[PDB]
Amino acid sequence: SSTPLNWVQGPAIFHMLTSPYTQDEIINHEMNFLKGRLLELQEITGKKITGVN
Amino acid sequence: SSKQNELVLQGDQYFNEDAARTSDIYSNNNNDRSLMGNISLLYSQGRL
Amino acid sequence: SEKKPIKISADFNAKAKSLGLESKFSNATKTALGDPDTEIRISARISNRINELERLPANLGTYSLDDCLEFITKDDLSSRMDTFKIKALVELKSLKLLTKQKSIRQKLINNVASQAHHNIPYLRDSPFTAAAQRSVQIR
Amino acid sequence: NYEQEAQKLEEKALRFLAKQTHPVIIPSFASWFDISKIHEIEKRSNPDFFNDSSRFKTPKAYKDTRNFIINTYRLSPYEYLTITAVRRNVAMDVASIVKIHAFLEKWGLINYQIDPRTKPSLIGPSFTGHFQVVLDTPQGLKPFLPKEFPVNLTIKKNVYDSAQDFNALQDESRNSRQIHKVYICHTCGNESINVRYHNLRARDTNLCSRCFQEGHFGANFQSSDFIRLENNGNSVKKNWSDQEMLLLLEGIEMYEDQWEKIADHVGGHKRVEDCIEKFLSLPIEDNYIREVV
Amino acid sequence: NVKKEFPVNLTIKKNVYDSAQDFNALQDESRNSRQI
Amino acid sequence: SKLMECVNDAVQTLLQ
Amino acid sequence: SKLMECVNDAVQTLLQGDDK
Amino acid sequence: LRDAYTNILHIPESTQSTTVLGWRRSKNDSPSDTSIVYETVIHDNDLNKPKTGLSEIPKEIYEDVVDEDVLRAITEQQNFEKCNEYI
Amino acid sequence: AVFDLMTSPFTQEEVLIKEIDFLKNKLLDLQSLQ
Amino acid sequence: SNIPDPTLPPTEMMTRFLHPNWYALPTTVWLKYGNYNSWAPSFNENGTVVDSTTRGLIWLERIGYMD
Amino acid sequence: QTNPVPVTYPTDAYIPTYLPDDKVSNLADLKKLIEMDSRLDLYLTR
Amino acid sequence: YSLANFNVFQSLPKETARGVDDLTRMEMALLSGIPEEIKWSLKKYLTYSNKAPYMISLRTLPDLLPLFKTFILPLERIVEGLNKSSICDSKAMDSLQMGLNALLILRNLAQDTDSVQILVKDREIKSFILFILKKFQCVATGDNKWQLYEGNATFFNELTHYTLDLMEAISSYIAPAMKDDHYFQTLVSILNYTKDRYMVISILRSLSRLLVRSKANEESAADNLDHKTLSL
Ligand SMILES: [Zn+2]
Repeated sequence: SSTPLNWVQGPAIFHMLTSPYTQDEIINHEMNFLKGRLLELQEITGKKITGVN
Repeated sequence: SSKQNELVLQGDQYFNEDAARTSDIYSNNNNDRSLMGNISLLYSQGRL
Repeated sequence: SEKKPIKISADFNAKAKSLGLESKFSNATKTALGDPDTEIRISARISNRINELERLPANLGTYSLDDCLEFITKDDLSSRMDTFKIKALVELKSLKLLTKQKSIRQKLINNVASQAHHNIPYLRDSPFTAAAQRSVQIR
Repeated sequence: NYEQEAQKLEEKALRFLAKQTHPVIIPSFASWFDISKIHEIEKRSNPDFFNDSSRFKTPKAYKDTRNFIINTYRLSPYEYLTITAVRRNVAMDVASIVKIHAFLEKWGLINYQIDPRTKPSLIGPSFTGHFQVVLDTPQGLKPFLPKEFPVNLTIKKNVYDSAQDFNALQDESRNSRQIHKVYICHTCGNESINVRYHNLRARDTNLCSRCFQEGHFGANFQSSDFIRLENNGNSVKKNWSDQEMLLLLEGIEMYEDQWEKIADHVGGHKRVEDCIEKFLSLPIEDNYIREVV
Repeated sequence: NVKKEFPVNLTIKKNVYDSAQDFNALQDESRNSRQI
Repeated sequence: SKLMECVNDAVQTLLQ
Repeated sequence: SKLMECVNDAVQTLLQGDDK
Repeated sequence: LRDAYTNILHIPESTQSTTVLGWRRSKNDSPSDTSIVYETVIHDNDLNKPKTGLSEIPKEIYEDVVDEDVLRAITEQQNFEKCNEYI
Repeated sequence: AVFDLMTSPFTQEEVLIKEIDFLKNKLLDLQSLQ
Repeated sequence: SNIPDPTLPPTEMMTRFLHPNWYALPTTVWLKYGNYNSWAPSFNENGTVVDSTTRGLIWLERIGYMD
Repeated sequence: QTNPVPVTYPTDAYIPTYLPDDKVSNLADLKKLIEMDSRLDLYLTR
Repeated sequence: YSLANFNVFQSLPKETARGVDDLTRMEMALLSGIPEEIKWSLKKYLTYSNKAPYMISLRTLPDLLPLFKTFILPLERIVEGLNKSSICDSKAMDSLQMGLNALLILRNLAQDTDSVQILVKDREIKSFILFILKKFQCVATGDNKWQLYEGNATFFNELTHYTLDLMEAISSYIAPAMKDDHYFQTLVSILNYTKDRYMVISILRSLSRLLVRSKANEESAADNLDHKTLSL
């Protein structure tokens, strides 16, 4: 292979049980998911984040 | 368009606690088996 | 009969009804199992049946009338002594596991409804569902 | 006359027919492919065999080579089918062999590496019917005839109950009573034969017929605490007896959500999906709902 | 390119109006004073 | 019944 | 809602003909 | 003959069949009888008449020098082969 | 959450860093919305 | 088992069930700029399922003629 | 106020431009009146 | 019990146990032509463009834009044929929806620097944007040539929005706009017509970005701004 590739376990994609098509419930559950995933990844990596609330 | 809209308007009739509480829609004798056929997958995903 | 059989007016509830679409503007239909009275009545009937089943004797053998060909000699065991006992037990236990069946049924129904717009073709292919699913993914 | 002709023809056709043993799995996007036809995707990805440029590159040669490769792979789908073997068997220029092999490998038509013991099985819309794949009659097997003579024979048949049976290539013939189960009396070590006396209170201890006749159980149990069940009796698919339904209900009562243990408590000869379905479609409450309304 | 109903186990149930016609196994030996 | 009668009468008046 | 089935059949018969 | 490069049997291609003439589908005897009956079938429309390459000769060769009967026979043979390529 | 095995000329570390950046910006935007 | 008795409430299944066919799709917004601001963008239709005039016709049929 | 206060009733509507100009002869007057109303609004608000 | 219980089968990698990485699956599915695979892959690509656009950037994955163009140009033909009832069949509706999904994917990707840099260097996409803008101008000025059939308005609506977003992005890369520029005229017509607010703000940004490096004495696009637009 002229371009060496790697096996990359990709990023977690947000998946809600009931998709309500409006932005209110979506934004609530999405903020929760974002904070949770940021915490998980900060635990995985040797780094820190700013603005996590 | 009329055929498609009529098909769409008949997509939620067996969701009224009458079809849900009686054993009709769960029976295999239904020619269309779009409800029970999912079981296997739903079991493999653990949600069920 | 002779004249126009529709006679549309400015009500939109008689107009919609005269053309077929009457319940198609209400959220959910009307059913009978939604009142607490019928629920109390059904529960009363179920409790009565369970009472009657539990007041049965344990030693509930059955003489099957086909034991003639099985020449039982007062020491052998009839191969059909437990047929009414098995049916009584099956009915009793099935009546006692009603809520479990209800829970599993509602789990199945919810998990198959939430994916209507993704698994059912004539719902997934309408321009409105496609437009909505696109509108959600607007970056 | 013609009856014996068709009979010998069926005999010969069945003798020289490739019997499938392993299942073949291809990814879903490779569903346009037919072994006997050529698709537009194949003509776009291989323009040299069809643009009439050379004489060594004809559509017949391409089709013969790719059919050789496909058959060779399908006959033993566990191996890898290296390029060198094909090149030793086929008589094309190595560049064309390599291009065809790479094209067939990209679309997963050959050398599609999975581990199929980690994925569920589903049911497509097209299902539950008789499917007759009609393939041309082989030459060199037609009769020697020194009026018409049509032929619509049927060579071999296979029946399946579920889609999982279809994928695993398991026919009802051997699947029916493949293996067995052993029960042991709770009092004497001897195994119970053809019948066991299940304890309705212990729900784990079964007794011999003799140890039940003679009252060799505990002194706190009465004879009314036991029930007679069969062992070797397996019911034909989609037929639940009363004993099996009782065992299913007992299993659900004991192991509430552990459906593997439940399906094993029934006797093991029924898959978990059948247990879940049978428990779901059960008119437990219909009579009372109907009489109140 | 039918409604299968839950079994009506009639042999198990008891007579509602005149319970003096049930099988002797289902009757209650308490109306003829035979309990004790 | 009468519905088919009315519909066919309307169609015939339309086509004539 | 039964009238509309007859109406749809009438429209289909209209589409069948040529000089209609 | 078992070949060793691929570790696979080789039988004369004549004994094997060539193509697949589509499929056939039907239904079970009773509803809810969710079973699959997979089975193979061979089809031999007019096994008496052999097939030749006559479906390949262009019209611009045999035409204009032929008897009417021979032309009808040619057309019959070509149509016969083309129809035998169907189900 | 769903994880999809993929392939790219990057490494796991750079991909995780890019995910951190994108998720941080997205959370900041969602917070600024309210 | 932990399974309750079948006579204990609740006993209904679809008490809080919502089919996707009623999920309140997005539509126009109908902003309001003061009283004498007529040269002003009245709508905001970015991720709508149906355009402005059709939403207005729906409102007219169902609400505007309720009286 | 710094935002236009989303409301529940329709606040405006387009005027259709696909009508035949020959048959409908009072669209020009309506558009002239709309322009004059806009001008009056501008003048007052300024 | 099973032939998998050989020592040879104890060393299998974890990368192939599923069969194909999802990126490859989506690419091949788009390459096939089967409609079901097309729809599945387009939904997945849209989700990725919305929630992880760095994994499918048009730079790291070349030959991604050609597929979207193949899905987008028939949309141009359809939109030209959109002035009458012409979506009678289900294949037409499917092609239209595939075009709309590909267009939304393109816009979501164009929200990034590398992707929009790759998009600008493409005559087909710019010509399509110009075509849609000229159709919008024809709707806005009320021309009798092409009159939108209201039964299709919904579709057109969505279309327009996506196009404008795209324009906004590429508006930074056509910065000095000359005198007879069609983009500027289309945008000023739409600005004088529309009553949307998102649209007005997008058009204002696009116009302010098409006047970055322009001279006052030299003849530029700023001479296409009559007193009506400035007064507005
Ligand atoms: Zn024993």
